[PDB]
Amino acid sequence: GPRVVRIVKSESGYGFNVRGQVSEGGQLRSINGELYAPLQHVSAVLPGGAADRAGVRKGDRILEVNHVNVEGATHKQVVDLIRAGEKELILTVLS
Amino acid sequence: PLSVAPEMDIMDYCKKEWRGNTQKATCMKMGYEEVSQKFTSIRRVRGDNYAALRATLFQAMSQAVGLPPWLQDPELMLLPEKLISKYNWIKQWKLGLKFDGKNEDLVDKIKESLTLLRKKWAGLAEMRTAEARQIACDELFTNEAEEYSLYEAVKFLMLNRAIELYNDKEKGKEVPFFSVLLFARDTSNDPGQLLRNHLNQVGHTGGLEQVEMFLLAYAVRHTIQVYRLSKYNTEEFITVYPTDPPKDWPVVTLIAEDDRHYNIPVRVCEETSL
Repeated sequence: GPRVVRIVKSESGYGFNVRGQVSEGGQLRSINGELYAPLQHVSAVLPGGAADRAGVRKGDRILEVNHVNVEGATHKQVVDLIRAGEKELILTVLS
Repeated sequence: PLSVAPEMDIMDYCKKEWRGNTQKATCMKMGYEEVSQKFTSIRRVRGDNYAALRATLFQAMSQAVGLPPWLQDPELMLLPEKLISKYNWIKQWKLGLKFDGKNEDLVDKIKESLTLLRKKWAGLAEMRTAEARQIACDELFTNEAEEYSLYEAVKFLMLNRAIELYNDKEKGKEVPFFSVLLFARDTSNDPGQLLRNHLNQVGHTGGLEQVEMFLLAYAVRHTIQVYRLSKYNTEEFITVYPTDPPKDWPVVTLIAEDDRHYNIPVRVCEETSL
């Protein structure tokens, strides 16, 4: 279900990986019995990093970043949004 | 009844279709972890005798941003009459289970199938977005007479190419290696034997053989790149038809879990660390 996890920039970075569609796309898929446009997902986590300690799990699909709905967003949209934050990162993810 | 099921994330497909840690499921999932480096999702292809043809055509047509020159070529629809007239044995053509006709009508049924292929491809190539094309293909691949008419067209194009390759071989021209293998089979020594004992049987007693994948690729001038999950950790894990693909041919990627179960990867991905 939806989970709002918070992670803080180490000077190393947030410490996972994000992977998802490059192009704009809205085709709906069934996830957990509900329909969603394509979602970016966590492709890797850094053991002993901010993401691992904070609670982000590999495979978690991202629904929001800093309260902004990224459902159906492009990879650059979410990445750029990730990098908009000064300090902190707030993610709403589905596990 | 979509013959190509709707999109599903690879993460969800494996969670559902390849549960457990048996060596088989583990192998499939490590294979899908490779597919997952380039795509996020897959669509399951109907596992009938046309599976390889359906996966290839769905991918090629849903990626169509233009009408390929060999399909746009207006001389293409003269090919059925010119070939059947030159080679009357082609009238041993066996129709798919969804059609029937008397051999007099063979020429115009093939021309009808070729016209359908061209029209659908042109229609898809005119649409502005890839998502719009996939929806249009979804309406096309409903397992009805139109979808299966396309296979009659492609199969006829495969026969024509095989005829051209055989003729080149006998005249002494250079031919691609796969053609030697194709006609080296005791059941397919010549194009007629290829028609009666293999092409005619796709849709009735089996699907395309491995080396007929080359013929299909040459027939629609598409490079067919197949993730063969059963051959993970080997050179054949990713097999390509043709083995040396021309740089101008468009590429379609398939996933063959086994030789009868095909998925198509969709939604190209890219990864960023953070």
